[PDB]
Amino acid sequence: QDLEFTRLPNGLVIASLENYAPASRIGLFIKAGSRYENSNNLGTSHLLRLASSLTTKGASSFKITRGIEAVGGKLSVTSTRENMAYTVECLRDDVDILMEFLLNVTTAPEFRRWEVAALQPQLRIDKAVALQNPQAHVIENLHAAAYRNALANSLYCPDYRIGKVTPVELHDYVQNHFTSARMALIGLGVSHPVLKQVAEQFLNIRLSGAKAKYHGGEIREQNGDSLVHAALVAESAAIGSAEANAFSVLQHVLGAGPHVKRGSNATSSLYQAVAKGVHEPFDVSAFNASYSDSGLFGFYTISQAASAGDVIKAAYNQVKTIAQGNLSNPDVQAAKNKLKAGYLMSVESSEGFLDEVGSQALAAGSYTPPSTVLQQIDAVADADVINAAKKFVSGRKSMAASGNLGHTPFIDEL
Amino acid sequence: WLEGIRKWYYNAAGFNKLGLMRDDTIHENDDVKEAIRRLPENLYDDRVFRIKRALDLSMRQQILPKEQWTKYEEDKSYLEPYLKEVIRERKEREEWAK
Amino acid sequence: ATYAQALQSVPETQVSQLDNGLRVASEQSSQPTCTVGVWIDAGSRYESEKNNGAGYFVEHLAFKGTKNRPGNALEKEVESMGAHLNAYSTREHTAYYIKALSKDLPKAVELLADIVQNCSLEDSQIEKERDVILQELQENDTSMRDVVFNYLHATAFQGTPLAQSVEGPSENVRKLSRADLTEYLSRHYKAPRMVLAAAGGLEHRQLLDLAQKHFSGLSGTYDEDAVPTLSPCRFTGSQICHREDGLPLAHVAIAVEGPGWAHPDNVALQVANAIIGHYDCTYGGGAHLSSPLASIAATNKLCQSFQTFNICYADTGLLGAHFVCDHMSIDDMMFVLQGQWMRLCTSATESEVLRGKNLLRNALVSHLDGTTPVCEDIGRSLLTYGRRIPLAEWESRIAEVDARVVREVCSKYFYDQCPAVAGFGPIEQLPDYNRIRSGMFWL
Amino acid sequence: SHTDIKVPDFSDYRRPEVLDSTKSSKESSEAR
Amino acid sequence: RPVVASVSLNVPASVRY
Repeated sequence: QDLEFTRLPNGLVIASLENYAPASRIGLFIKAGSRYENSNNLGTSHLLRLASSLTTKGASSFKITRGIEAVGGKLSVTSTRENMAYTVECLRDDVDILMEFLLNVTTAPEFRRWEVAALQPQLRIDKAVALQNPQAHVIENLHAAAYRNALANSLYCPDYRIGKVTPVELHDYVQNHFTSARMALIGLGVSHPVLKQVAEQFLNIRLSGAKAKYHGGEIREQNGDSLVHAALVAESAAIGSAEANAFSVLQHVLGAGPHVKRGSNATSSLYQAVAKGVHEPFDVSAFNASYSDSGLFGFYTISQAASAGDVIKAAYNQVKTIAQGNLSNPDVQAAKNKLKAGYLMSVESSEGFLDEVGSQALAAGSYTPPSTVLQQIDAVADADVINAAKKFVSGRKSMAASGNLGHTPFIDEL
Repeated sequence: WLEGIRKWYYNAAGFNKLGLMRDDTIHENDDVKEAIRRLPENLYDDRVFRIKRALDLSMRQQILPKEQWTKYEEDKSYLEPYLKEVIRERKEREEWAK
Repeated sequence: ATYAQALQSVPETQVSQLDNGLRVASEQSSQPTCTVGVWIDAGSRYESEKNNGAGYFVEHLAFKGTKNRPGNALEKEVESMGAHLNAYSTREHTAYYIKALSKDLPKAVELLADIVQNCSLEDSQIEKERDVILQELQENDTSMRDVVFNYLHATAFQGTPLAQSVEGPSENVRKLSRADLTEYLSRHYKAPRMVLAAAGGLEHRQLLDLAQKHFSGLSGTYDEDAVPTLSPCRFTGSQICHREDGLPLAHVAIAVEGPGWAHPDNVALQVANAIIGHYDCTYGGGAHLSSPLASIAATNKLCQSFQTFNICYADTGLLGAHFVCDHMSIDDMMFVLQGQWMRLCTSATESEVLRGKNLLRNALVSHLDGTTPVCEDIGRSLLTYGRRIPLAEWESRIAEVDARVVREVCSKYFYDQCPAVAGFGPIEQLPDYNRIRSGMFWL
Repeated sequence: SHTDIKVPDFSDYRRPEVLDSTKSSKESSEAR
Repeated sequence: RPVVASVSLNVPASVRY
């Protein structure tokens, strides 16, 4: 079976792929990430990410949470600095119910006064579980340091903002960003006319965002942890540009993450380069982030306190060698075999598949099948792979780090 | 004719002679405590002060002058939207259980 | 289309055998990716106290040297190929496997012979891992959840090999020899008690030739009295507690004897756990949830997280739960938990059954969204149940389940039984074993 | 560590019906 | 790594990378 793909006058994409699978599935990818939050309404998407299960017009916060659990589905909300998915699942015998629950979330949220009040202090837990995993305030400060206006808005909400969010400060948001011109009622395990029915009957309804003006800057977090974390990046390019596909392969050239469980990561140029001289624990890998307007590229650090400089000055020097022409072709064609795999393996699962069918539909307007991508990986140039790192090295630098920072250098000391 | 009687009963109950309204005097239960929790500040404190003086005057057995009394046309039903909202959820919570 | 039509349209798995004993199976599907592995019958339950921790220690050296691909060469032929490689042990089973593309498959299966059979186990590496192991026992002290189950399995199955850990005590790991590995290796890796499986982009006869090519030389037999069978692992009702008031939270678990793999009422019990379910401090349902154990813990904020389970071993299993809560709220949770089991053994509302039935369906299915979950279920099925089970068979078994069965099952395995209890943290409020059992039976 | 832990043997204290670790419970439990 | 948020009604809230 093949993938339908359409478009209404309202600009509302649809998709459908009746794989004759038992487990239906739906996604509604939307552009409402943290970037469209201005200075006043910070952290609102964090709240709105929890605002599922709340009251609607078509049903209550109670009926939703029980009707779903009866049929046995889900209601998950993946969200990014760009996008805001309202994914679900179910058995295909009972889609017509769960669809009705969904659009009442988006098309008719009441966002009553008091249900919010119970829902705010949940954030102090949500925000807290993440930062047990220390990456997600290292990585946030990059966007906070590097970019300025939109993409610097963390997914998560600042502390002081909690206790103070307004419901009007959602209605204004929803009526300005859940708009049929920039949505995508994706489907799966389900037929196409069914979705074409519902969208025209409920989603047949009617702001913008500024661009990520890169700056170049550094933020520091002396927070007593026993280890160090650090990231060092430079201006990448957005997706769709073939300049992207040079980075995304340059990722695996340089540091990919472990492909072998408990492996020495031999083929990684960077991790191998650290392994000489260093004789203590560490780990390190590439960081590629490619948003619609812009992106970032660099690497991410894990080391002890004293050995931050002695590790970062392996990465920076190494990538210079990758920019000074010192490179081979089989590394690339080996690296492509990784990139050509992770794309396919990511879309192995229906969910990871579903993450890609619509993420294209919002920035782009057409579904690129896997084959057409693998050509774009084959048509890559070893003068783009280089540049690439030339853009990184010559480019302005943004940086952040967390842990003990008594021996961690700035940019300029590199 | 009816409506000439509601306006009269509301004058005989006494609770216009104490600066109060109708929703003020309701028996408090779980169904109602929900609503009084759900009210906004501007109206909630306005509930408090209506009570807080009626008590002090049911202490003395005094009342307000005839001018400051409450008027039937002004007997605002400020609580009914917030209440019937609840019992909707209650019967949704019960019949869904059966 | 519909549901029952769907499971019929699913690929019916295929099976094969080899003269040595190595079962083989697979499942064709249109995924360009694939994944292949070797899901076997070997772990700590077979270890004795002298070779304890072996089944884990091997797992680090297999990918760290062979005879025909020593050093980082094996690690290089995957990365260069662009696949992932993975392994994991257990207390009974074990598994190595690959995630790779379809066309590059004939190279993958070649390696596992070079790994399973031809692991060289060089001593310079044996000493390094012997330090790495003593670095992760330090870590799993912090993986507080896994400490509990290691205590739980250690009590209810006391005296048996099954109370053993996976990585083994720190003592034996500083005493284990090449010969113990060689002797351990040379007994359990045998074709009749092994499996190969894969699915995604392949055909079953792209594969059968390849094990006929590579694995045909495997030792398909043994010295007549060398390959033991199982002991029935008994069950104890006993409590264990690692009182530690200094820590933030207290991880706790309780469970009873499980029936086993083969016993069909597991399809009943998975429903009952689904009726109870799970919660951890993030679900936006709160009070409006359905499982009473959740809405209470959201309402009263008694706990932070808890989950049920159902572990199943050869002729027994483990049924119970794990929960995490502040010290001032343990006793309150346990009353509620016990209240539900007695409620289910006695008064299981039919309307509440169809939930768990409809919950379970969206586990096994959604679990099988990919290839790697499939290839676990295959390689695990061919050593537990025997035949893999087509999912339209589970469904028929479930639709037999009504409220009459549950009241019989839970009576058999919960009511008045001799549970096993575990504790690790500020458990100043944790009630005595007697109080737990007295709270086991309503009235 | 938490693996070096071990449970002692109460076989000086148990019932006779259960001393044989190789056997199972559930056949004398109903009697116990 | 390009971290992404995820919460739910029944899936444990998480941090993809």
